[PDB]
Amino acid sequence: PEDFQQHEQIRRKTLKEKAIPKDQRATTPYMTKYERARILGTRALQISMNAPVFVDLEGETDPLRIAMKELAEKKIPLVIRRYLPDGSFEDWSVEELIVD
Amino acid sequence: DRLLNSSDYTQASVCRECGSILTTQQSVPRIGSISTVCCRRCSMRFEDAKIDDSQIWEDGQGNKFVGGNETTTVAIPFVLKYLDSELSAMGIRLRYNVEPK
Amino acid sequence: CIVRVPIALYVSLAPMYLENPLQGVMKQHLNPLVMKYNNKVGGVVLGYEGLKILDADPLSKEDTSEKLIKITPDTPFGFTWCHVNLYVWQPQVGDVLEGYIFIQSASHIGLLIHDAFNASIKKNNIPVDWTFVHNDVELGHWVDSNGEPIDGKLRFTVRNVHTTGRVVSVDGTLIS
Amino acid sequence: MDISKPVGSEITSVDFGILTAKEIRNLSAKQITNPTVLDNLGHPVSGGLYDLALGAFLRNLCSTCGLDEKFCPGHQGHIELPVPCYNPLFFNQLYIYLRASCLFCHHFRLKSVEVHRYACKLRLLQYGLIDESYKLDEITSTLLNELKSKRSEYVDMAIAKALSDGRTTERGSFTATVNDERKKLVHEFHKKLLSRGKCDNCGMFSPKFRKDGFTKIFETALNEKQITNNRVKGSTYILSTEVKNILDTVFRKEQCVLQYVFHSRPNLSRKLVKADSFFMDVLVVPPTRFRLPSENSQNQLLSKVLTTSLLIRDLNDDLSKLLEDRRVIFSRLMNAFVTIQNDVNAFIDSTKAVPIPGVKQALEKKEGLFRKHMMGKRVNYAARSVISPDPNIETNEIGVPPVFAVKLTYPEPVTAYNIAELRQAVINGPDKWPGATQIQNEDGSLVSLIGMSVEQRKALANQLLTPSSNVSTHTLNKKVYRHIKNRDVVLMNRQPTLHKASMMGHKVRVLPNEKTLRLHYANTGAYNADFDGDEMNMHFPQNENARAEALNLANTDSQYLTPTSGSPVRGLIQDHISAGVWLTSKDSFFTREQYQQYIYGCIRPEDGHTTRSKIVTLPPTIFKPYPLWTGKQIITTV
Amino acid sequence: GVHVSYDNSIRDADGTLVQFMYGGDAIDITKESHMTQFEFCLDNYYALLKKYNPSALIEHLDVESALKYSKKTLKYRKKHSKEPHYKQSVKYDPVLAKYNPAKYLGSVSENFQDKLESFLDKNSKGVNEKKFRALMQLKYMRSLINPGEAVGIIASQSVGEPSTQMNVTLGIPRLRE
Amino acid sequence: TTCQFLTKAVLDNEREQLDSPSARIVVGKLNNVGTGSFDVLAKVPNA
Amino acid sequence: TATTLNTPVVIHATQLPQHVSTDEVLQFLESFIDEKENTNLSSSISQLKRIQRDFKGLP
Amino acid sequence: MYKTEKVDLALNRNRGDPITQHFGFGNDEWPKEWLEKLDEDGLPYIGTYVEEGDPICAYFDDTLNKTKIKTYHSSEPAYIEEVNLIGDESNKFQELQTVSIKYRIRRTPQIGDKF
Ligand SMILES: [Zn+2]
Ligand SMILES: [Zn+2]
Ligand SMILES: [Zn+2]
Repeated sequence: PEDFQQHEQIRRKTLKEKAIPKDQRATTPYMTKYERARILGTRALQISMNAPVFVDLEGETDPLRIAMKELAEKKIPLVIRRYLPDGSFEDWSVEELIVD
Repeated sequence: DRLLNSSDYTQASVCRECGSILTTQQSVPRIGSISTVCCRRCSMRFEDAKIDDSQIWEDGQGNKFVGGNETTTVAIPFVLKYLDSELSAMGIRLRYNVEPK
Repeated sequence: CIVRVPIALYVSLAPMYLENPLQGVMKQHLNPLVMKYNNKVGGVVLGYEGLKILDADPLSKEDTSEKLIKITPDTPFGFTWCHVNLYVWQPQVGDVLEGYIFIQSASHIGLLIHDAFNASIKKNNIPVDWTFVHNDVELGHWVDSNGEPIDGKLRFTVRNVHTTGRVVSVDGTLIS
Repeated sequence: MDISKPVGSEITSVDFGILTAKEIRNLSAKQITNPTVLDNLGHPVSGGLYDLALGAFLRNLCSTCGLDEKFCPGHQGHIELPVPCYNPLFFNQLYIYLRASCLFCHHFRLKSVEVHRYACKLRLLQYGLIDESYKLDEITSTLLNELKSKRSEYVDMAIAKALSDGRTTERGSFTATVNDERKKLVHEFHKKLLSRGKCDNCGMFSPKFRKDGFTKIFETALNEKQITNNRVKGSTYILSTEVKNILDTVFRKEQCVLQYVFHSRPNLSRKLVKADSFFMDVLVVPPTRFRLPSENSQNQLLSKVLTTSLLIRDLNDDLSKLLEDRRVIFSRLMNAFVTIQNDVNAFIDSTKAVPIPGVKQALEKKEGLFRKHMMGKRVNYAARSVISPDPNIETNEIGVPPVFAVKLTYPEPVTAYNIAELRQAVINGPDKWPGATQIQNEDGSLVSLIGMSVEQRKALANQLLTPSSNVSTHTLNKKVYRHIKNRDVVLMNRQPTLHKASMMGHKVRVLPNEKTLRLHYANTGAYNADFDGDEMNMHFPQNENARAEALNLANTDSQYLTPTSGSPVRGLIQDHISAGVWLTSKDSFFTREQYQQYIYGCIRPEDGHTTRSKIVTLPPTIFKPYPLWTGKQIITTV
Repeated sequence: GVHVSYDNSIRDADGTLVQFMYGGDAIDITKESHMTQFEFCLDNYYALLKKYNPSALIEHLDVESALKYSKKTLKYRKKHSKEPHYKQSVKYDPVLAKYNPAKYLGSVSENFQDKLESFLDKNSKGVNEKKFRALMQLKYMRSLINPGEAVGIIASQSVGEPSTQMNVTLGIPRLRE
Repeated sequence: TTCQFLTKAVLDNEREQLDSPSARIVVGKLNNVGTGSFDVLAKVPNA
Repeated sequence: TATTLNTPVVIHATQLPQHVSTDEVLQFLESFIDEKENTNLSSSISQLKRIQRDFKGLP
Repeated sequence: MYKTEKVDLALNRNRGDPITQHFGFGNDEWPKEWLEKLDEDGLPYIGTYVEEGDPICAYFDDTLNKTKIKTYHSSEPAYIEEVNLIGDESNKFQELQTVSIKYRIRRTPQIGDKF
């Protein structure tokens, strides 16, 4: 009530301090080979657990082949939180990142 | 997957103020009650606590006492729970603090 | 004595509610919580108002529709913090409650509070001068200090609250 | 791990500490006292090591939580020791602080103004102030009360300057290079602390101590040359209660120094450090789950502790009853002080007391616990067989036999797109490929398909995709443990896995007849795998996170160039190299039939190899007298 | 725990820093075999332009700025190097330790900047002299090592595994010392 | 020499942030190199 | 029951509670009932309408 | 391949204590499923085909009144070739407690075999 009120506003002040804004981010604009496989992996766990699919299924029954099809038309609704070694982070969505 | 998900994965229960894996345990309920998960280290005896009827639980001994309900289940390997048992015999306490408190 | 608590809750979120995330917090963690007893709230949770997901990135406005949910590394379920205003009916000791008669026995007085919640008044709480008449037909009544059968309201004071079973129970005495 | 059973809380940090005696009395389930383990009729004795309060044991419920053997987590108990004994993990450092301390004022013998200096240099090193501890040495009976002000004022000044200039949190900064200067300074502290003649506060000597090894302690004879300072001031096995009766008083006078010696991170908990932390008045027995019989060696080491613990209790009965008897009962009680010490030595450390393996030796070396059961583990959903060479497999695949394709299985949660190919798979059953061996229901249930006929098994194919009967499971779905298809992924792995390309991710392609794993020739340059009876491990990952990595990240087509030099390590080896010298000769000419048979025999458009949906060809090299295609022109149109 | 960070700056798992850039240039060993094969790539200009597609990457990257500083140091270094390396007030960082090479086009290593401009000086051959240097500077940038690479394992698997094939000491006792 | 480093840890009262891959297999975290070097965050449409 | 799919992980209290009168309760129970009507809680709507009638009129 | 194992019913006793375990069948309700393998003397038939799970001897126990068996603990199916009666030398002529059984296994040359 008063202790958790102070515990929460500290925890959200650091996580804003660790946030790097969108026009002040200076990492790579490419989706790496490590970011690409986890985007395909985490989305395919969602498609297998009845998430709404943003692409026409052409008889694709493998959830990892559907997520490779959502990545082509840039429909995967995920965001990469690229951590810096300070503990700070940068938020890149999959639609902003380019492949290969 | 190889070193944790397909060998000795377990969702063991952890106290949030002890940070100890091998303390908390299922309470022995009354008739019609539910068996909650509850802590042994940071609890207090009912003879020692001079209460609101919901923080009070009981062993299978017949020892009923009121204490730590701050607990949660954390996915660990099981071999960590044996590491705590080999270290607490030596007298080494491992405080596994969890992030949502 | 319905009171308002604002809370904060760390919940899960399944991928079927990735298009409607406020729906998924209601149907998983809130709609199984109405008309039950919750320990960290204080009493019986009636309902809720004002569910707002705390966004992950703090650089977003409160006006923003899109919010970020931190997916578990192992499982596709997402986790989030939420604020919601629960309304909770809490009984405490020394308080006076309006009752409705449901059980007239020679052991307890099983009555209902606000047409939903059970309560009881034990035998040793009933004093000496309030005697009971038997019913060989079908359930009698306790003759009071002035000689009339009880009906309608029965204003008693709370002795103890028993939430341990399925529903809440309120123990109570009949003195001042 | 089930992907539909998440976990909310995660461990963020760990920190190492010592069980005090108040905790493990409140922590404990039931203290146990007699050194017998199980009596007759097969049931264990109550009050002993196998106890029903410490856990379920051999079809008998737990006396604490009331659960059977499959669900009781085990519970710790404690045994009482009548004397506070040494902890053999800390006798190497207790004897450092047992020495270096005067036995009169109970400070250290080193001067209190310089003991104040290390307590100010080690406070700055708790924070990220590795620089300012050297500037502290530049700060240089009445003036020592002001020198200890100027040193302590600079420490408080430099902390609040750095903590406000965004540099060091109140949790302290602790990198590698401040762990260097800290360990160097504490070694500097412990070195000149021991080398002291007299206490610099009360100027007289103190009798020196002798370390017999472990299990004992001795003080030495104070010399007649320097007893005279002990009169102008105005050998013996000492007890373990006599050692604690000094180090209590030592660690109270000098709390401000050992508060920073025994803490790397700044002590936000404000716990006082104590000398009881170096002894262990109360052992902790492990739960009965972790000492089941093979009896077990930890029950044998705890037996001799409890066997001595009743002798020394009965030896103390005569001390309540009482001069010839007083002389013999106390030279035999003191013989029991060393033995109950020597037991808890041998309980923890088998080398500091042929022998029974102790608690330390279950942890130390290879064939231990960190290297044998934490960094390396036995795994499920895995396999091992001899490999045999195989062409006609598409170089990113493995050839799995039917004896492997039936056992190994994968959890497919049912959806709208699964229920055509996963209803047919659950009809086939456990002994038909592609089949299914189980169905995991919504509520975490598990229905084995082995003992079911074809009529019951087709009935569960329609119960497979149903709306959930419960609100608490309204968002889950059933998971069919299907067999491994030809679209799955596999980690092949040959020992010794000396580089990362010796553990690659292959696609699968089953074979219907032969009982061995089959590997293409372009993979033998990476695994160092000739086919002379060599066998290699096959791992089958069980979720979509690990499937997306052994196809995209640890794929075998990704690993063409080794990272040692950048050179390729994949290619053809013996007969393909000799055939291409013959095929690309100038003598090789092929007619219209021999040309088109070699091209379709290697392309096969129906297996997804060409890019044109029609095999295009070239005009022949020679047109007349009859058309011929040279072997340079095979590999052109290939 | 030693890995490439997102600063292109390889460092330990606890945050302490090993090298400020991987090898001095942060290019991948498995992506550099044709990076200085310049005459191979001039024969395959119209084939490599299809696999990088430089027209679909201008909207996100800074083409021009790192090429301004690419000439402030190249013209500076040729004017110097008459003296040895204890005199050189270098006045400038290299173009790679100042601009991020994964983001800024033309921010390359100094050997690659010299070996390109030495190749492209000697011989003179529908691709001209300046359409080709704007493709090797983009082949370099895709050859950058990815942030997150387990470098310290790879660096230590590339020394132990070549030691399998093994008047001063020599061999595996020399690596032992 | 596990218990020589164990006693140097517990005498120093040493807290560790579980950063090394050796300490993320003892306690079962995700490894901070490669695929665990970042978080994945889902964009949900409604408030 | 008693799963992270059912209960929150950790449940807190942001602020101290203060008591409300019947006008706040009835305006809530004419909005919480309205936007839920317009499933196990379908039996719990009836137990809320047993409370809704006791603060307006008579049963 | 010819594999031989010795079934011995006397390696849990010493010093003249009576033979609690006799070869053959007793008189309880033992399941008649395994008349396909075992003869009336408890010993298996010569030439029968035995896979993992089949009994290779039947013996009656006196402290349990239960004709237990011993099963074939090998995952490679064999054929019982010879069954010996090792009789023990004593002046008081003892009932048998030792039987050696020999198997044979078809090692048809499979793939993976080394020539
Ligand atoms: Zn606790
Ligand atoms: Zn138990
Ligand atoms: Zn002194």
